[PDB]
Amino acid sequence: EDTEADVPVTYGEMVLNGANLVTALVMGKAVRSLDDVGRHLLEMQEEQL
Amino acid sequence: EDTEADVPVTYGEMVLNGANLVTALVMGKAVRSLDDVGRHLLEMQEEQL
Amino acid sequence: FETDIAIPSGISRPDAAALQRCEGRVVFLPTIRRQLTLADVAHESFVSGGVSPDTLGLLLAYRRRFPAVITRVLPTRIVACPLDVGLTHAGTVNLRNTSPVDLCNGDPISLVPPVFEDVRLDSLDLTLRFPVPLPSPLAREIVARLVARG
Amino acid sequence: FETDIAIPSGISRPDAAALQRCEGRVVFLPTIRRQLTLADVAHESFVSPDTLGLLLAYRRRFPAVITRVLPTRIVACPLDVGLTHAGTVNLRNTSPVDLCNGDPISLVPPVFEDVRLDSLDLTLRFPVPLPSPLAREIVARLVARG
Amino acid sequence: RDPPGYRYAAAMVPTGSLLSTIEVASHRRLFDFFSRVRSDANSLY
Repeated sequence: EDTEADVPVTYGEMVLNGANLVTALVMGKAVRSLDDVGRHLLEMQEEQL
Repeated sequence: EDTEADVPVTYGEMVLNGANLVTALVMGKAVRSLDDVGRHLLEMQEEQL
Repeated sequence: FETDIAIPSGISRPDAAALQRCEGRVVFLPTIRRQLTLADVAHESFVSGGVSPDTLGLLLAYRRRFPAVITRVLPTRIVACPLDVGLTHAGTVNLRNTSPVDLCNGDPISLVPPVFEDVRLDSLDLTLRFPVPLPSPLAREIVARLVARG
Repeated sequence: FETDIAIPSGISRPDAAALQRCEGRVVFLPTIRRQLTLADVAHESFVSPDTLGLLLAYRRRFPAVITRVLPTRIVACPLDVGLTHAGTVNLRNTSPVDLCNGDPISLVPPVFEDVRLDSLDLTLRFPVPLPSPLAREIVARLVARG
Repeated sequence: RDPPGYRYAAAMVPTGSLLSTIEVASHRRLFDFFSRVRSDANSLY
């Protein structure tokens, strides 16, 4: 049906620049995106379902 | 030698307000004061000894 | 109405899984109390005498102690409710068989010391013998068998 | 120049503590390589042979000594290429013999009396670094026993 | 053996969604940790 497709270029970045690096060295574990899990555990908790 | 002494008034508050709460839930352990221990693991990375 | 049996400090890693396996089991305590230590709970708690008690003295303590059925097991404290005062408020509490014999509906259930054949906690140096919840019409048979054996 | 014996994932809790206690102990390997599967290390990888078959298979293999033990990889170094350019890598006795300064040290299969993993389904037998003047004695004692 | 328990608060914000229901109890060995729930568990809370 077709010969020319559209494909993404960049790869996926997951760099520990942030508060995850603190938990890397002292807590010894690492959330994938603590910058949002740590955020979204404050609007969900008190506002709505 | 003395009758009247000076004593402080208020006890200490070690409360999980802030990002220590997320570490208690997701990460499954908790640092005493992560808002400073997490801070002082940045200026040591750069400046001096 | 749920009491607390606190575990003292220094628990090894297989032993937190060993007490994870007695979820719904019958345990005897001296007095109904909102806080209690695990050393007053174990088999050591009534080895009083100079010989560890045999099946006779096990029976005597079971009428002087107040049986409790363990609910959830938190890794810091064992939460339990006793079978004499805590069950008028809360209705129904789960129970796990250690019996070789299955239960039917509507049977009444007595308890027998483990005469057939035992969690040990070497971080705490105690054994935990547990009763055998078999149905009560077998109880006047099985004990009458084992007396008739000797 | 360091080898990296990788551990296959799926390790239980005391097993990572079981390899935590063999820090400085001699381990054989087929061929020198940067990365190496752990099944070449195990006692299964000698087929089970008796005391004789190890003496044949030790000389065809290359003795290596464990450095640090990470849980992800067991980093070792061989005793034929990695030591003759750098200085020195440590060693722990399993011997009933206490060593003296200035000896030549061979190794014997453990006829005296063993770290067994179970969640990985392999044993790890280990040589006994006793001194080589005793090694021509003790082996000749044990043949004289039978 | 180890069935090591996971962390339940990363569960509260899902990072992605499945597209089709898949029978879990059909097998065991493709998986690593599993528990059947009678709509509420001790270990959850």
